[PDB]
Amino acid sequence: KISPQLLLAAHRFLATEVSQFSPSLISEKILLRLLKYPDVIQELKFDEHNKYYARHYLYTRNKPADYFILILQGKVEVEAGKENMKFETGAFSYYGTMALTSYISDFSVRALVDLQYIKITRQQYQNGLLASRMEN
Repeated sequence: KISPQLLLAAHRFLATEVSQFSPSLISEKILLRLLKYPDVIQELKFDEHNKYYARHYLYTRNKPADYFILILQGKVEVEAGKENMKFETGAFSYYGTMALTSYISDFSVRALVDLQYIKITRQQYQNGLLASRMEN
């Protein structure tokens, strides 16, 4: 289970250091409502026997994805490139930011270790923006 300190810090960092989620674009109370919505936080269990599997890919190469994810915990790698280069990244690295706007994914995000991430859909994002336009 994710601790409240991690969730709140993810709210802070996500609000300030990410373009689409800035408090002017989406109000703070409604960002918390969007994070608190069910299925926004998802946990993945790593299978050691089958390291490469369809479940381990959070983003698949050249296939569509409509949502933005910010990784709170675990270790992950990105396989994207023309040469198929691979980089290792860790907690609080966000992927799929412009997929929220009105997306074939060139980047491949695969789970290296047990990770805990948040998934924010384009529908959730735009609807949350509309609710943010409500006085708040």
